[PDB]
Amino acid sequence: SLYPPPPPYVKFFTQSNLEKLPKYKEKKAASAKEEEITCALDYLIPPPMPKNQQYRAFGSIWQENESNYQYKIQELRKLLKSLLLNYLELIGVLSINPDMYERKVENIRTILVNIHHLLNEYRPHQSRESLIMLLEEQLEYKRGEIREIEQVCKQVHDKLTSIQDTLRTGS
Amino acid sequence: PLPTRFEVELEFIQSLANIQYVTYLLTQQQIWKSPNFKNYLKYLEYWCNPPYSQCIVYPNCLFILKLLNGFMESALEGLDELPKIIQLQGPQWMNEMVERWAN
Amino acid sequence: PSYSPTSPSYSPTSPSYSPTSPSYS
Amino acid sequence: GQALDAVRMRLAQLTHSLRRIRDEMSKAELPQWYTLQSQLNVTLSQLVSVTSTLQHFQETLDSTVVYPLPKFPTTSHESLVTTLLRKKNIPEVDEWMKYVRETSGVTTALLKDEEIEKLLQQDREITNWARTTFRNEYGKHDFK
Amino acid sequence: PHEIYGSMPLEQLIPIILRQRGPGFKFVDLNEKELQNEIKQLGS
Amino acid sequence: GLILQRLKDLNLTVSIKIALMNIPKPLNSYHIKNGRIYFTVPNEFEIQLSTVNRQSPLFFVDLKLL
Amino acid sequence: MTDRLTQLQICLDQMTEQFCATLNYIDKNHGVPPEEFSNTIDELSTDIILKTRQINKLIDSLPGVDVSAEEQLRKIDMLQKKLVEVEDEKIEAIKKKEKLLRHVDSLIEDFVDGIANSKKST
Amino acid sequence: LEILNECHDELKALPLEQVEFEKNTILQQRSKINSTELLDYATKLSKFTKIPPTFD
Repeated sequence: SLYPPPPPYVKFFTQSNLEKLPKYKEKKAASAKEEEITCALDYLIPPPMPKNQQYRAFGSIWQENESNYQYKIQELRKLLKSLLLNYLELIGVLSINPDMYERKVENIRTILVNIHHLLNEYRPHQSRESLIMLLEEQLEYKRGEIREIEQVCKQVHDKLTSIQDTLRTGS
Repeated sequence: PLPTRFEVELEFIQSLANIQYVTYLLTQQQIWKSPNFKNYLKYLEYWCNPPYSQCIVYPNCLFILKLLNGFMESALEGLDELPKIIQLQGPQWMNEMVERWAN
Repeated sequence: PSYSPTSPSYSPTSPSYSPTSPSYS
Repeated sequence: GQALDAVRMRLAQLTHSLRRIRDEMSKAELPQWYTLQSQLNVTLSQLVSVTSTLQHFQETLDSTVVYPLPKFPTTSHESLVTTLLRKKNIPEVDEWMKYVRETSGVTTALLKDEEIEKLLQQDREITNWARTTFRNEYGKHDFK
Repeated sequence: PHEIYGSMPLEQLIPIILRQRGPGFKFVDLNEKELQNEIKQLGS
Repeated sequence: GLILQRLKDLNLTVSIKIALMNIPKPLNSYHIKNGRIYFTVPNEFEIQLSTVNRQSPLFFVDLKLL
Repeated sequence: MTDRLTQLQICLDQMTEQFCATLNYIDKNHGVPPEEFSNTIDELSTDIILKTRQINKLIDSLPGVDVSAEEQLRKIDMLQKKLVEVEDEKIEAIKKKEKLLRHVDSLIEDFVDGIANSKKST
Repeated sequence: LEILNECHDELKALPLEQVEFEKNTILQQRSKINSTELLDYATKLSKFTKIPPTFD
């Protein structure tokens, strides 16, 4: 069908199984002093984390104070200059002998791809740095809130003192 | 190879986020009538803590199951209103999820 | 003429019961 | 179109009567019993007329082929189209139907000329006999 | 929990108190001695 | 939970409002309590009043017969 | 505000689109009068040069682009520290502000009572 | 007296204890969770939450 059937073990655990789970796990721990399914109550025991700390799904694999970059900058500048130079040479190829133009085209793309690889390694280095730009925005917002609070209560205190002087003069 | 129970339970949890899946599951009488399914739903509650929460793909179901948790003391009745209510309350529920995680 | 028209009694909240099954190829 | 037009007007008046009985039941205070009986009988006999007229013009309704308008936009009104163009019973009617099949033992796709046919013939005769018996009983005593 | 109570203006607190105390009981019928009374019971 | 200081502010507002108006001598017997003001004319009545705002006029709250 | 990263991605997408449009114009126009074609291409090349210079002035302006992320990490840590002390200081500031506001409420009440019992004294 | 009364009211409008519990909750919530898992989860949601302009 369109919707896959519920998992099979779901139907094994009634309320009686839930209430008898404590004594079952106590007995299992006493006896113990891929997990084989010898009893229907085994699944409620929390599954163990794999030792490899890896998870595979759909053909893909998955697994501290925040809680030479100049070399990478100059490499990206020279790569951009070389990319412009290669674009000029490739368009010249199109001008004179376009029949073999593709021979350079993908080459240029490789450089673009290498710039994209630098810009990929650069993500775990920008994504966390978003929390930094957030840091200064809430910090400056709270400083503005604080400063307008001592300002307003100081101007209230000044008004009170002026009133006190006015009433003392009228005495 | 045969996937482990981790993979199937995680995929079930992430598929629970679909409104069509929830409507289909609640359409059948014996799914809600059987206490086994709700017992499994309450068993699934323990994934809201790390490091299990780091393995989720769509955080919305995190509330949905919790919302489904509410369904055991709110009633089946209300099944018809489920798509409308999720569409209407998506903004504030997304905001509260962001407050729970992004802050 | 027409004494009174009918009040709109639409029920969009009705969930419908369309059976879906031939999805797998 | 004439048959569907009559179907339309009669269904419209039936819906009007339903709206009536609705807005006189929605009041916090229940009216007198007799008014409720009158409304019930009128609306229910009107439903009977609806059923009979629907039964009369089955051929005109069957001949008609449903097609959406060229001017009607489905991109924006697909929900409205799918509200109207789906027609399954409420589940409590289909499970009632299944419970009625199970309780009666009736099932109508394999029946053939053996025991059920001799039972079918042996049922006709009780009805005719009872009708004749009650005609005789009515004739026995002068009711005029 | 108290940050909602302590951040709403009185114009919205009054209907909240009215609905909490039910119909008929006005928002001003509460007695200060009575108030510290139920405060004492709820503090236990 | 702000109820105590809201009632105190209501009592203060009622007191200043009745200070605004020249109360009659037969109404000199007044009491202030729980955001309410009590005027008890013996063998006549006991009227309890309050106000919502300093600019808003007083409104009837409660009455008791003596 | 818009993030330096998002602007850099918009800029490189616009640069790619500009190159695609320029080469499309070259491919579909080679053969238009030579003077108009040359003028349009000069405009396109000026656009290329300008896009290149915004690229250069944006990639060197990522804040801390030449700063190693670990001193980014001590500065962040000490930022949360001094933050902890600044909300602490705000907690004493607001508590003593409430204390003076309560002192102000008490003298208001005393003065109001004095007015009331003075104007009803006679 | 009137004007100082509205000064008192507006000062009371700006917040006491509720703000300090909220700041506390922020501090233990931040201390409990490590930044590595948060950054990994943010990177993994960057593709899903952020709708690309080229997704037809």
